[PDB]
This record gives sequence, C-alpha cells and structure tokens, in this order.
Amino acid sequence: NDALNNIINNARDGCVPLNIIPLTTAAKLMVVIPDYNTYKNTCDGTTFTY
Amino acid sequence: RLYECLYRNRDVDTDFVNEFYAYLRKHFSMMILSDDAVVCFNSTYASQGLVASIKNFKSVLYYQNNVFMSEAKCWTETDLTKGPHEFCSQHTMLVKQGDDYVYL
Amino acid sequence: NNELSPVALRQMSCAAGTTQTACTDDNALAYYNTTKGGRFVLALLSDLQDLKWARFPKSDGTGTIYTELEPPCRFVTDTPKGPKVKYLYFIKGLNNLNRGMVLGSLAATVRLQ
Amino acid sequence: SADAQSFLNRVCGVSAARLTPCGTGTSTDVVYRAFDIYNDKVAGFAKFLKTNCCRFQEKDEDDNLIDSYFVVKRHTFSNYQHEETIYNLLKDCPAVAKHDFFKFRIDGDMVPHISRQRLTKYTMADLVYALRHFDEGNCDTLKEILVTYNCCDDDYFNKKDWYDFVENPDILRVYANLGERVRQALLKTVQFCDAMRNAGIVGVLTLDNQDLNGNWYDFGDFIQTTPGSGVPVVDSYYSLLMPILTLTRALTAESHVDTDLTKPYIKWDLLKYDFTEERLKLFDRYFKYWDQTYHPNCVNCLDDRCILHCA
Ligand SMILES: Nc1nc2c(ncn2[C@@H]2O[C@H](COP(=O)(O)OP(=O)(O)NP(=O)(O)O)[C@@H](O)[C@H]2O)c(=O)[nH]1
Ligand SMILES: *P(=O)(O)OC[C@H]1O[C@@](C#N)(c2ccc3c(N)ncnn23)[C@H](O)[C@@H]1O
Ligand SMILES: [Mg+2]
Ligand SMILES: [Zn+2]
Repeated sequence: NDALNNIINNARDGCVPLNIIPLTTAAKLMVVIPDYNTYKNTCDGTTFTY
Repeated sequence: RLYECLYRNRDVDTDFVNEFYAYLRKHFSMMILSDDAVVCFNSTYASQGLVASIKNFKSVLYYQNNVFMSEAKCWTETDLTKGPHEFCSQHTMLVKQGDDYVYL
Repeated sequence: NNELSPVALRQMSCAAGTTQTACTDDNALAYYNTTKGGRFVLALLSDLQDLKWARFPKSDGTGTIYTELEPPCRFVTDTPKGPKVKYLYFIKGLNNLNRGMVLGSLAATVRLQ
Repeated sequence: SADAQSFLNRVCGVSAARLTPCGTGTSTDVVYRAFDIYNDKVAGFAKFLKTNCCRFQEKDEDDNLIDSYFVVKRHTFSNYQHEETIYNLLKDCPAVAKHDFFKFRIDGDMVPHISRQRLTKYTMADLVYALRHFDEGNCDTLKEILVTYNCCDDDYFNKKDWYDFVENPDILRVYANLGERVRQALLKTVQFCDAMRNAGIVGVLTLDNQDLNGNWYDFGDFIQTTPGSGVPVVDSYYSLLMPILTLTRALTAESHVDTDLTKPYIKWDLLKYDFTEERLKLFDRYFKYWDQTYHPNCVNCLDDRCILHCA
C-alpha cells in the first residue's frame, strides 16, 4: 500500500521496528473481550479510539 | 581468599578455582538431571554454616529467581541405608539380591 | 573495619622511555606485586616529565614487555635531598584498587607535603 | 543530672535539641547490624555486634518521636585528629553528614567524642542484607523499614503469604515504593566521589557508611594525596547493591518529562530504535566511577566475560 511506503520513507536509514507496522498501517482491528466490565471501558458505543 | 577473589581481584585466579572446586567436591556431592538433584553433604559443616543448607537455597531463589520456595516441598534424610526420598519419581529400597544388598 | 592495603608491596628498579626506542636505561621506581606466574608491576615513578614507554625483558629472554603510560600527576615530597619535584606514572589501564594501594603505601611511608 | 544531663546538653550543640537517651546514662548502646568487613584478619558481609556509641533520638513538636538520631562515638586520640582533618577537608559537600568534635570529663579524665547529627535508624547495608538473606520467620528489620517509610502499614503483614511473589503479586507494588530513596542515594554517592577526587582523598566506599537519607560518614580508613588526585574505590558497593535496583524499580523516574514523577511520560518517536546515546548518558549519570569499559552494543565486546558484564 501507500501507508507502508509513507512510514518507510520517513525512516532515516530505511529500517523500522516490525512492531509498529500493523500498529500504523493496518486497515482492520480485532478486539477480544473477557467480560462486560472490560467492554464498558474499552469499546462501548459505535466508535472508539485506540 | 574467597572475598578477595570476588571483590578485589579483577581477572581469573586458576589455583583458587581449583581449590574451591576440590572443597565443594569433598563436602558437597551432587547428582544432577535436568533440574532434579540429590546432595550428600557434611552435617557438622552445615550446622556451623560452612556449606549450604536448605535456607540458603530459599534466600538465593528469593533474590535471584523471584520465587518463594516453601520448605514443604523439600526433604532431608539422616539415614543413608534408605536412599533419596525421591528422584525422578522413584523411591528407593535396600533389598537382598543373591549374596549382597543392592538399591532398587 | 574495611581497608586499602593490609600488608604492603615492594619495588625494584626499572627502565622507561618516550618513543619506541627511547627504552634506554634504568629510569624509574616501579612498584610490583607477586603473581603465581609472571610478576606484574604497578606504579612508575622517577624524575621523568613526558615518558610513554616503560620497558623490561621477558622471563624467557625472548620478548620484552611494552607499556604505554597515562597523563601525569603532580607531587613534591620530603627527603634529605629536599623537595623532589617528581612525576609518578601509572601504566595504561590500571584500575582504581591498584592506584589505591600504590598511593597508600607511598604516601604512608614515603614522605609528601 | 550533672553528668547525664550535662552530656545531654552538650550533645545538642547549637541546633534543635529535643533529644532523649535511647538507652541509659553515659554508657554505650549495643545492637546487631550488618557490615562489610575487610582487614588482615576477617572478611565477609555478615551481621556483627556494635558496642561503642550512645544514641539519642530527637523529639518533634507534641513530643512525638521522629526518625532522626544523634550518634556520639567514643575512641582514642589519634583517630580523633585524623577524622577531624579529613572532615574539614570534605565539610562543604551536601552529601556529608554534619560532625561535631568536643571533649568531656567522664570520671577524672577528658575523653574525646565525635557526634553525628540527624542520622537514620538503619543504613543501606541493613536494607541490602534484609532483602538478600530473606527468612519469613525472622524478618523484623524489613517490616520496620517498610512501615517507617510509608510503603505499607502494620495490617499488611496479617494477610499472610504477604511476601510471596506468585500468591499475592501485589508485593511488587509495595517494594516499588522504595525506589526514589534508592535513586537519591545513588545521586549522592556520585556527589561524594567527586568531592573525594577534588580534595585528594583515598578510601573504599561501603554500604554501612551511608544512611537511608543518602548522607556519608566515617573517614577513619581514608588517607590523603595532593588535591586533584583522590581515588574512590566502589567495587563492592555497586555490585552488592545491584540486585536491589530492579526489585525496587529505582530508575522509573527517567520515563518522565524532566525526571520528575509529577509529570507526564516522555513521548518517543515511533520509528526510533537506536538509543545508544541514552544508555551512555544513563551510565555516566549513575555509575560515573565504575572503572570498567561499557559497550552498549555487545557486538563490540572482547570475550564472553565482557559480554556478561555489559549485558
Ligand atoms: N544510620 C545509622 N546506622 C546506625 C545507627 N546505629 C547503629 N548503626 C550502625 O552502626 C554503623 C555505624 O558505625 P560507625 O561506628 O559509625 O563506623 P562504621 O560505619 O563501621 N565505619 P568505619 O569503617 O570508619 O568504622 C552503621 O553502619 C550501622 O550499621 C543509627 O542510628 N543510624
Ligand atoms: P569497621 O567498619 O571499622 O567496624 C565494623 C564492626 O565490625 C566489628 C563488630 N564487632 C568487628 C568484628 C570483627 C572485627 C575485626 N576482626 N576487626 C575490626 N572490627 N571487627 C567491629 O566491632 C565493628 O563494630
Ligand atoms: Mg569504627
Ligand atoms: Zn563489553
């Protein structure tokens, strides 16, 4: 995609950590919730920020 | 010499390593499988604090392993004619086989 | 009690130099301590101002040890000679404990003001 | 009240003076404490018996007893002059406790005393010994230290298994309340080493000569060089204390904006991975006089002993 090239060209020497590629370029998110109390504090509503 | 080989000497001293190794092999004998162990040790030395006891293992594990070792999962045996209380899930028995006595 | 040098050390004669070949003649007062094999000298002191190479042959007689020295340190002491404007040099890489013992015994029984 | 009360009035000097004899009259006070010893007879890091001081505790207002003590030594006459010389050489550092030299008549002789002001009940050696030789049936010193500095309260030691790491992993939160004390102790140690180097003092640093506020005392094994050439020896201090820096999480304040715990966290660049300069800055700030070479990247080490050291 172009998000990938955008973050890669902002790196000074070409290298980036691998842990920040799905964190900044992924299009889809999956959340796994154990109980309702955790549901209220993480993704209540129809839009949330993470 | 052990103090000054830890905190004053900067390189390895081979003679003292040999000496300490001989001391350990004589007063502290070990049989090791992959995290199982049996030790035969000098009782008089251990009551004066010259070789390791069960409390020293507790302290070392506390500050170097981040676990608490309960003394209800350790054992001790003061009679040698019945072997280790446990090793690799086996108990020991001294039986008569033929003309002599063996451990099974 | 936690102390620097309980028991002391010694010194035999020594030579030194500045360049690769200034290793000319007996030019220092190099202290030493005994190791099981090969004896390691600690501190270089004499009326030397800028000297880098402090030298002595191999126990075999084959080689000859090479040493680079630090930047100098000031001191003036007392003797029937009077104020001896000297410079004592520590070999490269001498750790703090060895300098401690050297300075200890020196300033202890060798004068200084 | 002219030999127990005259002594008590001379000990106060010119400071605040609401003291109380933590003992009996002008005889000493014996206690069981941990020391780091090395002479030509004995060596080790063990618990011994102290026998040559008389301690007075300071009162607050409302006559409440606080954690501030006056420890009045007593010894020979050559040690007295030697210690006074070295103290006057070092007296301007903020990391040095305040000393007071005076003479007093005990029965028919004038005995010389040295007073140390506003010390703490325990040293750093006591904390390190308590955590490195832990026994759950005999741990009164650890509990007293934990309660005094407001990590927990005396009811925390009733929910037994309180010390276990796997059951009750909340004990990590209690241990991490001691971290800023340890960081302040480290900073003061570096200050003291700088003062020693400048004045021309030589001596080895041990954990039983620092109290839990960070101040230093006891210059009885120190010698003099020319100024600019002093040598502090710090090889058993740092390495004996090393296991306690990760248990108490001392360096936590370095994740905050100004090394200030009342401020937000530092926001880092997301594509940053090097951090080699930061490691060198940290090493210089906390271990300035550790005299073995440190490689932030272990691909530049000399053998596997070096790899262990730097990792
Ligand atoms: N901080 C502190 N330590 C105390 C107190 N009472 C006893 N101690 C113990 O006594 C020690 C003080 O001993 P001291 O006579 O001052 O000499 P030293 O600490 O052994 N150093 P030196 O090597 O010069 O003799 C401390 O290290 C500590 O173990 C107290 O009120 N505060
Ligand atoms: P040092 O720091 O001056 O004294 C610490 C503490 O240790 C002693 C106790 N008692 C002690 C035990 C054994 C020795 C020896 N062999 N030499 C000197 N000191 N000790 C001291 O009494 C002192 O209180
Ligand atoms: Mg003393
Ligand atoms: Zn290295």
